[PDB]
Amino acid sequence: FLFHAVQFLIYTIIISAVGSIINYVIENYKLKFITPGVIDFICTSLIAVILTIKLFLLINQFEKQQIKKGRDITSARIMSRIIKITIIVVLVLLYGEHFGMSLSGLLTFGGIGGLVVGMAGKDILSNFFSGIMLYFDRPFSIGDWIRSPDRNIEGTVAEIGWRITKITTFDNRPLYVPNSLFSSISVENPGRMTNRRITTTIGLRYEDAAKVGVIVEAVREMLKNHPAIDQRQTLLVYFNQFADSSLNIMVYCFTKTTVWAEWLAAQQDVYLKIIDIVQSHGADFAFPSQTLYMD
Amino acid sequence: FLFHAVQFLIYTIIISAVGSIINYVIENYKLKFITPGVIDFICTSLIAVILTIKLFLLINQFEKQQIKKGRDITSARIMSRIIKITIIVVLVLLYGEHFGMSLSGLLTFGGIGGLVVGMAGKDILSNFFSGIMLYFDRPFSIGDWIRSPDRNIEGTVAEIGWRITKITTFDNRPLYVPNSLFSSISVENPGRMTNRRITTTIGLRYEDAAKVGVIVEAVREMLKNHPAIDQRQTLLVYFNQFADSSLNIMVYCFTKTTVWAEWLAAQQDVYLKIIDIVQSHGADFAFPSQTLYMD
Amino acid sequence: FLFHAVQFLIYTIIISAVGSIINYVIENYKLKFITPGVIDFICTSLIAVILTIKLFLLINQFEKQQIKKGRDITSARIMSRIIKITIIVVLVLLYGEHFGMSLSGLLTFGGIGGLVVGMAGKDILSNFFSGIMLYFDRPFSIGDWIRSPDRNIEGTVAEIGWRITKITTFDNRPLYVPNSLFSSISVENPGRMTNRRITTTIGLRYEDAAKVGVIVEAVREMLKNHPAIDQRQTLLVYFNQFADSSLNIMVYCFTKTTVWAEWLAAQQDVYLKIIDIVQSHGADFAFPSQTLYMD
Amino acid sequence: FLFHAVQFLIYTIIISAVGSIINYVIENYKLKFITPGVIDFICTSLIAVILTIKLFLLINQFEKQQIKKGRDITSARIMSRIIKITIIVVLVLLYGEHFGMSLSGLLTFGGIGGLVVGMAGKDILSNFFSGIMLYFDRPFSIGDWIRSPDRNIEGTVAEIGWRITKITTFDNRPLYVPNSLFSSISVENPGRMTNRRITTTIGLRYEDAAKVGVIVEAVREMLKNHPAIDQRQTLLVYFNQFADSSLNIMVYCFTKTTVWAEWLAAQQDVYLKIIDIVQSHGADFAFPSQTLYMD
Amino acid sequence: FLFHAVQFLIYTIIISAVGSIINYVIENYKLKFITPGVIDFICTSLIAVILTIKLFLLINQFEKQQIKKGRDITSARIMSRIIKITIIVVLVLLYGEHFGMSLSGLLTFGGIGGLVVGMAGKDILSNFFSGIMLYFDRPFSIGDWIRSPDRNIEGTVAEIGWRITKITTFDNRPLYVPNSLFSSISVENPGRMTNRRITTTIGLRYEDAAKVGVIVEAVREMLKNHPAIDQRQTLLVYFNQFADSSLNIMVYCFTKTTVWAEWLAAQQDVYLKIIDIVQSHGADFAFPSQTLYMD
Amino acid sequence: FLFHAVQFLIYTIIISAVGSIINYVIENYKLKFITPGVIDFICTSLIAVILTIKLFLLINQFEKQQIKKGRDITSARIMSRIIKITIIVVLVLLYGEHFGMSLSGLLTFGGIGGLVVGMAGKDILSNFFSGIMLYFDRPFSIGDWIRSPDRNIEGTVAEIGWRITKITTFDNRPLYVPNSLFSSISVENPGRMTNRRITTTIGLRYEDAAKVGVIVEAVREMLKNHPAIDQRQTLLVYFNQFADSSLNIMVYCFTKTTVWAEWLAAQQDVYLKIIDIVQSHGADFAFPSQTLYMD
Repeated sequence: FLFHAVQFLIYTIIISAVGSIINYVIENYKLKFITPGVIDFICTSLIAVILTIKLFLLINQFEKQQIKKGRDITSARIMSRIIKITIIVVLVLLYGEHFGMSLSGLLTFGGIGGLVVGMAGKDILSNFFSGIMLYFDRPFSIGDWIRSPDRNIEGTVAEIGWRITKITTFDNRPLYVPNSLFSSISVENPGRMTNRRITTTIGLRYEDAAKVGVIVEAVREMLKNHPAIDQRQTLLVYFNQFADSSLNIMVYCFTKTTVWAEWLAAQQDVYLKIIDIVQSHGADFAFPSQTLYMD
Repeated sequence: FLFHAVQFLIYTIIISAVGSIINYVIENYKLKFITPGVIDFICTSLIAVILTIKLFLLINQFEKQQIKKGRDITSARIMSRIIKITIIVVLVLLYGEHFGMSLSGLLTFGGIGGLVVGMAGKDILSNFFSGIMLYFDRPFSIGDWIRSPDRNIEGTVAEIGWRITKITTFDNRPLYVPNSLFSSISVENPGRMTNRRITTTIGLRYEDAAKVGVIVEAVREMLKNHPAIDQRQTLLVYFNQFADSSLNIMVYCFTKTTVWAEWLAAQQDVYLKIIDIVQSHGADFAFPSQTLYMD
Repeated sequence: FLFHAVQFLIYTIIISAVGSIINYVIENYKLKFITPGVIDFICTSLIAVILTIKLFLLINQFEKQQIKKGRDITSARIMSRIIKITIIVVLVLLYGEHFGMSLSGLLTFGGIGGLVVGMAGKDILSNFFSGIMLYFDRPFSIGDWIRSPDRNIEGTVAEIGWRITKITTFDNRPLYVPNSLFSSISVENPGRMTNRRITTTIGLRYEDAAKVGVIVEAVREMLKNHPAIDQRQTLLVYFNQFADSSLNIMVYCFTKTTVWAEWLAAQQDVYLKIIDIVQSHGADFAFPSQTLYMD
Repeated sequence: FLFHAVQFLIYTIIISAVGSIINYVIENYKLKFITPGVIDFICTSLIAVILTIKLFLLINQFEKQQIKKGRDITSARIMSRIIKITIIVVLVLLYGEHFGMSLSGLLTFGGIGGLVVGMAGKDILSNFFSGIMLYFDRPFSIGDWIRSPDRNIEGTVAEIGWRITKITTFDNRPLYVPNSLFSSISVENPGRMTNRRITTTIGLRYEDAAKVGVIVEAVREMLKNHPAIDQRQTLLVYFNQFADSSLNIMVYCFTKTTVWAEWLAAQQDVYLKIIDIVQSHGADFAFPSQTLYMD
Repeated sequence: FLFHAVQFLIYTIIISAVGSIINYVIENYKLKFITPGVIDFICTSLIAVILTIKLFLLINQFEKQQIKKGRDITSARIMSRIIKITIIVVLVLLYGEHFGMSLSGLLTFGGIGGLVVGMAGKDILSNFFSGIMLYFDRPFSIGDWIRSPDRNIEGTVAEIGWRITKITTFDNRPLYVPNSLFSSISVENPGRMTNRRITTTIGLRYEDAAKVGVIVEAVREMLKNHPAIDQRQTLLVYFNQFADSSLNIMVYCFTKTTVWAEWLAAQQDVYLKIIDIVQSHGADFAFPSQTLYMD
Repeated sequence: FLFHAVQFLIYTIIISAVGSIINYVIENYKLKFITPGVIDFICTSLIAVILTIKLFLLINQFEKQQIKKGRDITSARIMSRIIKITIIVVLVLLYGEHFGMSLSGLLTFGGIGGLVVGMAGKDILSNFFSGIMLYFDRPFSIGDWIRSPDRNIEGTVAEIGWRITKITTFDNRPLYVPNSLFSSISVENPGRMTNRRITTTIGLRYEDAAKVGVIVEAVREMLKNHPAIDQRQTLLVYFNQFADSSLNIMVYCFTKTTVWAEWLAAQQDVYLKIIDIVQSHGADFAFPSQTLYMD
């Protein structure tokens, strides 16, 4: 805090004054060896006390219930024990040359301990870094409907957090996705689509081949006069498949709107018109067929 | 413990006094070389003895049966041997320059040994860190029904531990899930859902197409008058699929309640009404169909 | 052993006496340079000899046949050669500066050799650490029937070892599972279940819809009067599926007992009662159905 | 900026002058110890202040809204706190030998922290490096239709960014692909194709074998006279499969054009001609067949 | 060898004598600087020559054909070149500061070269370590039939080597399994089974339900009187499944023997008795069934 | 370039002359401390300027448009900024002992920065190294048709680059394969085949068994007289399978040619001859069969 910053500045000024006083004492009349070690140790202890006071104030800050009241008594005690152990270990590690006769040994111990700690914390660190990356550059926005072809994250984005992203699925169920997933998979955004697509297949019986041609023309004509079909996009109607029991004609077009209900209504209208056209020309749809040889 | 802390403080004061006495002896009349090494070794031995006493008290604390009585005699002996070997190795490593004439060699040995130990313990460390993370930020709570699309962890959360999470499945069988899984997979929380979804498909016979339209209207009308259907959510009834042997009409709506029994009752009532409506208009459902050509 | 510990203590006392004698000789009248190198080398050789004697005694301990008699002659010779080579390499690396005038090269070689050895031994180290963890915290116990949805480890736990767990499968075949698997997969414990679950589906013919409703009621009534059904658990009987050739009614309940035979008997009794109820109301079960159009 | 560069050059000149003045003071009449440390500390503080001013100017540059206005107030505060902590930690670590009595300990701490940070940031770093590689050497270009057999990235390339690539799918939906994927998967570019391929199978009835031969010839003749078929490419028409209920004849050719509509039209024309040829010779297509033995 | 060991001991004694002579020369009248470098270099060269002689003797030992005659001439030449290069590189790196004026550079080069070499040799090292593990603790023995649910290693163990295990499959084909696989997969040992299991399902037609009950009883009675059935193991006969076209009755029992032939004979006898019992009560087995609706 | 090399040689000569002059000044009458630092700094600055001039000439070489004109203005600016930043960072790190008062701190900073950079660049480095390996030893050649059983890389090799390999697929579509894939997957080369294989199965009706034998003989005779069948390769015709509705006879032979068209023609001729032989002996092919039991 600001008071903590002022205390740290005062401690730094006091440390500088102590160093200057030690230098002056050495220059004029040195006592003990140089007696700089005692002053340095006192300054380090004062800095550690100031840091501990600032940490306690942060713990006793407006958060308060975050560790004290929100968590269970035993759980809070365990968490406090862990954080105290960690902070005292850090304080021992960073400045211990006065009390370290080994110097290199505890240095190596701290180094390899931090190494294993980092290798273990890799996943949480990756989630945090991916959260920062999403903060800076993100492919979506709140309220956008997104999905991925690699995983199952379909839904509408509801909230973006520091660790996980909350998405409202299509059955009104919250889903929490780790942020790191957004750095290794392809993300698709149907919420920013420009048109909806109508694709279908018409299966005609094998003895209607002589009609197939004209039928296709008729269908195309309808797709060129429907007011709900975008004429500037792809529009293909062709016979392109010998199916097992039928001849298949593809239908591939786009609608002018992107909203769900009118898209479905246009699809239904197109399907009904297709049925009427097919039945009007004397052809008919094909059920699965078989040839049976009886004894 | 508090007594252990007091003993450690007394040992630190004694070490400081020994260092001051060594400095005074050097200043006045030095003996041997400086004779600081004997005092430092004695202080280190005293600190090690105090630490061993504290560790024994912790072992002989109220836990007692945790290592002594709970485990088997041979298993307890093996565990005690392992922990003794580890603690003596640590004590040798951290402070051994007095007895180390190699310095570099044993420090390198300790470093690479800690390296392999950390690489091996990676999984347990990850589980512990994920447990801490779940303690701080977790997507669920005790009593919530959760599931994931990546793994099989379906059930209701019963307990959250330091290493694993205990979940009661839907067949009354406990399931233990490692904590690390919660840092790499998507977690869905149906227990926080707002509505239940009713989705179904009506398959009508092919020669019923001329009626399909009006039937859809009727169905929609019913879904607009049912008192158990949420009118503020999605409500879609459209014909949108040419199936192999039928025309498919989708039904997609939501219920006002989230409880299991009333949701199932509403679904059954809706299905019965749909059957009545379909049969009332002269149409009928379609079985799988085939066309047979006999010789 | 205790004799080995006494020998080590005597060697440490002798080393301390040798160091004190070297210091006294230096103080009074130094010979050669300090002649501390010869004394230190002799002390190191004595310590190495004591360690080798202790290792030989451990090899020649009550185990004896573990390496000597149990293994084959050539295999035992190879194992002894390997362990001797490793022991001498360790003795070289831990204390060699009296012979090392290269120091840096040999320490680098030892470090990177231990590094590759650690990466190679990773798997065995992980198994041992997981065994220790299972010793401290384990989700199961001897005699418990366990299974996992990720791997195939179904069976009853028979023994827990330092490296692997032995499980008796349901066809009376032992199965050995590495311990590390228990630190990365979800473990389910059906042996601690509280109730057994009865779930089934009744498929009625399509023209039986007018009866379906009342039939459901009847079934529910039976499930409310069966003395072998737990009335405090979930009990659902509803029509909730339009199948391909039938209407599906779900049945979902729990039994009071957990033993296999009575659970199966109760399931059979419930199934027979369901059949009787269904046939009594004039309905019938539905075979797979089809509609055939002949030429 | 240019002003920042001029300030840095002035600071470097001032540091050189301070070093020269310290050397001259030492040569003529040294004060304190050498009093070079104060000048070096002042120069370092000035350099740090200049760097902080340049960073603030960059933050307050034309971007402005990038961190200040574009992001949320709490999010912007968190980001500013994070970047401030990081930059002050960097300034502490790069030059701290004046204030570091331990030197080695903080060196090890910074090294291990940077190590874990790098292992965490691996993914973002890989994406950035793959973006650079795509900038230099890339297999596609803007507007090209691409696809991969390993993942689902089918679509037309729309934009290439520093981190992700934006591709317009065939249903007018944007898709964002991480750049790293382009360094480990095979990328196919149909947008640079030279011809379109027509492949199909003709299934004739089993008692039509006596005709099969001549039919093949006829088909080949047609494929040698169609003006839309590339005669310089592969052209194969052969009977090469005993199917379950038919004899299969392969058709394999290429079209002269690459555009979608004319390719589909040519395929339809070829299929109609094939049907006419097959029916003209007295043969017929084969439905799935079966032999039934009645009781 | 023993002669090599004697030569090494003589070389060590000579090196100690050379060091003592150098110390005496320095004490009495030093020549050149100390002239210890020439003596140390000569001792190192002698040690290297002795090691090379021992290595050549090992190469020219009773193995002989292992490298010389067994391998091809070009292959043997390549192998000898590789081993000589490695030997000379080791001799350079282990002790080279007399000729190394860089010291740090060559040690860094050796360290990172060993690092890459170890990372590459990881797999072979893992196989060797798993071989040692199997030597000490192994779940099977020679002649045991083993299998795994994770991989395909089914067969009878024939030989255990330092690197791989040779297993005779059930079609008399040798199979070589790397040892490392035995440290990460579950190993099942059917060769140590105690009983063989008989499991089957009886499918009765739907209109035999009124008989099902008594039929089950009859079957159970037979299973309680068969002399080849273990009465102390599990024995379950119940109706527990509504199949698509039948009612399913489970049969689950164990045989007293474990050998293949009598187990198969008992299974056949039980099946024949089951058929006789089923046909005696008027019921019959059910073929797949269907309901056909003709136009 | 050659001019750059001459400039570098001149700079090296100037640096040697400066060192000699500094040594001579120290020997005769030293100024300042030794005043060798200024000369070394000037030489380093001159070397850096020469290197920068050479780099600018390489940028302004015949490539020119590679960075300047080919890329977009903003993209080129970003790339130039990145490369300049990297160059200045390298120049700072390689020689900074004059300006480094910390020496070790920025040393570890650069070390761990290079560590993360290498871990990120791993993939591109692997692709480059695999390209070099393919340059030296490669299993294919330009124009060869290759495929793999692990991935989908089927096609004919068209170009081999430093990073990716361009392969023309069988539908005239280019495909770019990363080079690293060629170091971990099996590569098959059908372009170097020696013969084409004809394999098929003849399914005869069940009541044709009395003929099967002689039929096989007939078929074999034909395969021994066909001029397009390689008689020196495998030639097997045997009845070896009880199919569901037929008896299966295998046919397995090789053709003398490897070209596509003649291989297909020979296969068609063999199939027609097989049909004629089968129908000549009174047997017939078998459709899928079934037995129906009517009520």
